Amino acid sequence: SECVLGQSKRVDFCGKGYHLMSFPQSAPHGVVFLHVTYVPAQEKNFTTA
Amino acid sequence: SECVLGQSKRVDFCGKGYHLMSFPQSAPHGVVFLHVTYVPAQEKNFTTA
Ligand SMILES: *[C@@H]1O[C@H](CO)[C@@H](O)[C@H](O)[C@H]1NC(C)=O
Ligand SMILES: *[C@@H]1O[C@H](CO)[C@@H](O)[C@H](O)[C@H]1NC(C)=O
Repeated sequence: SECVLGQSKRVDFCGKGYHLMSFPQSAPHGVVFLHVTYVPAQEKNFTTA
Repeated sequence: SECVLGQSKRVDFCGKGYHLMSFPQSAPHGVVFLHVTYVPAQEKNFTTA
């Protein structure tokens, strides 16, 4: 109800990272989710003020 | 603690729709809530870019 029908702001609830979407799948006495995420890749440090 | 004392961004937690407020009511061996919501009514389709 939280991940599939909306977007979740709870950290590390609908995937590791920043949550985007989700899809449910059926299973033999279970359910399987396919969480989508968003992970920064390349870092370049600077000087701030 | 979440619905009554504030506003919830969790989907389908304090009612079905966009949650606004809540009110608690007592009952024998239980509690009863009155969730207020906000639901769109009339649609109209357009063209977007
Ligand atoms: C960025 O970090 C590296 C080591 O982590 C350092 O050598 C470099 O000076 C840093 N960049 C700046 C602009 O100081
Ligand atoms: C809006 O939807 C109706 C039926 O779904 C369709 O007939 C109509 O063409 C749509 N609006 C526009 C501007 O196409």
